[PDB]
Amino acid sequence: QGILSLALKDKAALYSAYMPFVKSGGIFVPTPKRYMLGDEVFLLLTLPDSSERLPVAGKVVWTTPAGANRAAGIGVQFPDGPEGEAVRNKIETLLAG
Amino acid sequence: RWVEQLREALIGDGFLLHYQPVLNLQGEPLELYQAFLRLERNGEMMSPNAFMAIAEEHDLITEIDRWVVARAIRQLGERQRAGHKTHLLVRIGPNSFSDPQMIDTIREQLAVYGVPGERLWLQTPESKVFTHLRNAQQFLASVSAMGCKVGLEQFGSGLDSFQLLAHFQPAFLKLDRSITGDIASARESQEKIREITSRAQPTGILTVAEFVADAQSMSSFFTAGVDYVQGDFVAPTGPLM
Ligand SMILES: Nc1nc2c(ncn2[C@@H]2O[C@@H]3COP(=O)(O)O[C@H]4[C@@H](O)[C@H](n5cnc6c(=O)[nH]c(N)nc65)O[C@@H]4COP(=O)(O)O[C@H]3[C@H]2O)c(=O)[nH]1
Repeated sequence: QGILSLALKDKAALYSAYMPFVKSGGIFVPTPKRYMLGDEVFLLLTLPDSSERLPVAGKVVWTTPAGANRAAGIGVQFPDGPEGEAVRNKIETLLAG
Repeated sequence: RWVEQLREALIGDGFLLHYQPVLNLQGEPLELYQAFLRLERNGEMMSPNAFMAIAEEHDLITEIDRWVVARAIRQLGERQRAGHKTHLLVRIGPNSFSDPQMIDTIREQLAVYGVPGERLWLQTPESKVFTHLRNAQQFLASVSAMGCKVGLEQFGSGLDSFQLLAHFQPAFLKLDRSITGDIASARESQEKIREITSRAQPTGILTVAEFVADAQSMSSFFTAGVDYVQGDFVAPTGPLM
């Protein structure tokens, strides 16, 4: 419903959650709600480091139904620009180790 | 015989097209949609954004370009047999400016379905057109001879925009969002949109404002003289029609 929240607990969960083959980088967010492609959502992310929530205003570029695998959700591509490079960097420099 | 070609028909999922209706304002009424590429796969849907990077490094870019324009002409064909006369805006990468197979496809397809060229509107980013002026200029020439309309998207915020217009002389323009999001409150945008709007009309270049989400914006575009508008506030994107 516009405002989504995703908290990850460890490099592994972030590894399976972090989509890197996307443009500005992406993160898969589990939701049983019906989001359509292009949706501009606001995701409050929390990485394995600290419990600080990072603001991410992205677009829905991937939808899943959890059919006949992987929970059902949406893939949010990070905002083009500085604020995207920030979340994408924080993540890469985390999974790297 | 037929059998082997029939067995082929057992077609699965892959690329398909969704559409966004483009509405009237100052312009002439006409069934106009923008086609957006998509990829269906065992339940999931994908925006090109999620796969154009891998395409970019293997250069499927041009083939997926041709596939799109062809499916466009096709859809344009069915909508005619159904007696509709629909127009379609298709995004096209500069990679297709030099590609010959693109012209040939547009020509073949366009004839296959007996659809006039005026029904196909090819849009390309302004930024890419002057980095590739020549190839872009001959693509315009070739395509225009079949009757297709070519225009510039993301047009308006550069130091040499107005001079491209006089030079490239496109059929239409899709105003940059850097000018379109602001209009309800930005004086700079309100004037710039009018500046662009006044250089287009005398020649008949169609103006388009995309990603529109307000009533205010709608009203500001109308007055400024925009011919068409797209966005969530106007209409969603889907297979619809
Ligand atoms: N709810 C909502 N959603 C919005 C809004 N603004 C944009 N979006 C969504 O975000 C995506 C980005 O569109 P784009 O900026 O034109 O960026 C395009 C474009 O760069 C690329 N692309 C797709 N087809 C082609 C093509 O044939 N040629 C080229 N060169 N690029 C293409 O893929 C991207 C994806 O396009 P789409 O699939 O249509 O998915 C769109 C759209 O559904 C909004 O205000 N509200």
